[PDB]
Amino acid sequence: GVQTVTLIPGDGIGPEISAAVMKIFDAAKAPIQWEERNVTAIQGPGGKWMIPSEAKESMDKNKMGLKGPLKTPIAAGHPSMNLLLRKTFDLYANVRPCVSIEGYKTPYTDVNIVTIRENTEGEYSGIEHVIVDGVVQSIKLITEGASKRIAEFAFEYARNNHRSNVTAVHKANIMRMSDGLFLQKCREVAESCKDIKFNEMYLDTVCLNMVQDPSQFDVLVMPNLYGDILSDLCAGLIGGLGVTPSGNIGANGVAIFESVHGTAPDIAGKDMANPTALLLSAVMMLRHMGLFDHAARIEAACFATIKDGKSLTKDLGGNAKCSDFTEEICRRVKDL
Amino acid sequence: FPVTMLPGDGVGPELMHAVKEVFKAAAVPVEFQEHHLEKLEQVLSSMKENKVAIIGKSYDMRLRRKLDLFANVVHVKSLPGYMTRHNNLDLVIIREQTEGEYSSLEHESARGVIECLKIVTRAKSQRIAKFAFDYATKKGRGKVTAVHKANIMKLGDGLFLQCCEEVAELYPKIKFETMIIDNCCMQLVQNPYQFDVLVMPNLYGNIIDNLAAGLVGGAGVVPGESYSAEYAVFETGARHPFAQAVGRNIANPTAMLLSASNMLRHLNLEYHSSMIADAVKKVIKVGKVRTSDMGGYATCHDFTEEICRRVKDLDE
Ligand SMILES: [Ca+2]
Repeated sequence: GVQTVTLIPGDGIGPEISAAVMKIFDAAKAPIQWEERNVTAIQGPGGKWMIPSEAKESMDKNKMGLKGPLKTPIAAGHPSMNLLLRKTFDLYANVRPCVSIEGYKTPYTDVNIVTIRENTEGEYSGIEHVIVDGVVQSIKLITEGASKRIAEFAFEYARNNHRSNVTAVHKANIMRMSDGLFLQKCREVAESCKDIKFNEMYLDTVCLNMVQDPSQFDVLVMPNLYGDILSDLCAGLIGGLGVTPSGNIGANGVAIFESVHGTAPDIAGKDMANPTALLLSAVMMLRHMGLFDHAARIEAACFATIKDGKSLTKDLGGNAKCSDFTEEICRRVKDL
Repeated sequence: FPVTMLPGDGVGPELMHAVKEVFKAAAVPVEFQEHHLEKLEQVLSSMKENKVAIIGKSYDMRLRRKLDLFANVVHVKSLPGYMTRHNNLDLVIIREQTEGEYSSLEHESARGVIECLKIVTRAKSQRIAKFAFDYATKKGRGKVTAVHKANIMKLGDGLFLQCCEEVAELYPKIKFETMIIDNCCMQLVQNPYQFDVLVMPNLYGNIIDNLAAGLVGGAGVVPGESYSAEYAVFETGARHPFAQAVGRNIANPTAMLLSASNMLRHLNLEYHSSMIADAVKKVIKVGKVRTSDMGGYATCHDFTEEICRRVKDLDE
């Protein structure tokens, strides 16, 4: 009947753009009800290692979550806010589709990349050691179970979203044991799903290739660090972090779709924020939930409002206010 | 006069062939001691005597080890005729070349739990930040940006970024910025013109070298250099596995000849350096002969032959 989504508006422009997403959803009469929570880490017993229980509990019930931009904490020992969110819900896959927006003139047209990044291991592991004076050691660890899990996820995502190819990105010529095991677990999944065409490329080669001719890529799966940087590279191909959606799949059917751009508080509260990032993420969310007919319209109207050009926000080069932008999309979906 | 020549893998021997031909055409007064591919000692002593080499492509890094080629310089600079989605670009990528995850420190701590060590030390961190600022002034560059992921790798990159900020104060004439790698990568493809001189650790230099090279025209045209405290070896800038090992008489010599000109400018035969450089850049601009990688239909010696025709005509 009606689905309740956990909604984390966050900081800065976040509550502005999340009201836009709510109103636009209401405009399209989407069976979505919102449950507003905040996730700013509270100081746990003797430290700071936990998010609010009401947040945990709400996301465990609702399974779906929409997250705006979060302020970078300034507390002394405070950890990364997405780190905590990653550990408490075991968000192991970070999906980032990059498709050129027809109404946004960029030097790259006709790009349709999905980067599947492993979010739990890799160079982004907690382990770092001072070995002796002025000599620091950082631990990258690859496990078989985590690799197979992300590999398995990448192929499943190609199946459900009708993508023809999976490409495994690695540097196994340098890190032959660690990345090698990522490659070989990717290969094992690949042999099980021969309906998906599978290849392997080297990270460095991909970046060179991506910048020249991005039309040659479909889905790309890779260990943590490579994903973190190559996902921002492809973003820069279509417009930047203002227009890229991003989801995070975790354990127990928990998924948190998020905007990845800054909290940008220099325009905060001035009705000038561009909410298309969050909204496109909310489309992924609606697609993840099976509301394809609601997603198709909402996504279709946002694409239109941009191709039109009348209503555009300062950041995309236009002069209009968020409120105007949000209203055109609302008025555009109602007749749909 | 004497230069050590390592032809290397794949088309390396073919590429270096073109360099010798151009040098004969330009009457360049350098004799190359070809060493083909333990064996490193012979090369090492050649370097100790010559102090300058040109090379193609724990594999070869043990060479970098031995000759302490700690700094890698890559010039990304759009060529006037060769048109790309990013024109009029001019950056230089300084990359520390010996540390990081490149020493093959890897083990199994449990079944299917591989652990991989990344090392970074204060010695080499400083050494490249100093080198970077030296470079920037000695070439007139405005600012240098230090690329890092110090919000995640707090100890390692943090130690790198710290040394950078320590050297940045002894060079007040040059602006100093810091940028996080995943952002710095996005920025290079939206607007690369905000950058001047980049300095990074080993792995990030592998990413940005090849990403930057694509901005300017690809592995076929982007040159590079690696410096020691005494030696200077000249090579290509984009060194990804499939850089140009694919083909025969198809490869684009543009990258090595421009690297060979840079080598001559290091040898202070700044005459031939500027001649060969100009010969290469104009042949490209006129746009008659262009190899396949540049969207033309031209064999490698076709390009090389016309380059010499132009360079011999400049001589007379
Ligand atoms: Ca990122």
